[PDB]
Amino acid sequence: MLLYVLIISNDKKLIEEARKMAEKANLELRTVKTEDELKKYLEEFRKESQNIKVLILVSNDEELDKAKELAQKMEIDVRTRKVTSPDEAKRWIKEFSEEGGSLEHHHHHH
Repeated sequence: MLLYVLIISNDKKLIEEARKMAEKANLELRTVKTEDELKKYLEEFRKESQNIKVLILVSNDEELDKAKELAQKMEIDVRTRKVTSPDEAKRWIKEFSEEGGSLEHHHHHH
């Protein structure tokens, strides 16, 4: 199973804390800025869409809803979680590693 983590955040400290956990868990974490970059990484993951799961950690509800929409349009198997603190971002990366991504598809009726 291919486990990828994307992170939409401007806070360097939140990004670094999350990215440390990713390297320690051996998960491919990629730092996302804009919709251009979120889609640009989704483009990349299409070529190897075979038992693949992405975890997008955003800062605001703005990027939360944005990255959900982008993920569903690409139909890539993604969990979009919002974090207001680095420890929360680090938690979701730990759990996404241990479970190998659980179900987590509470709403797919779009």
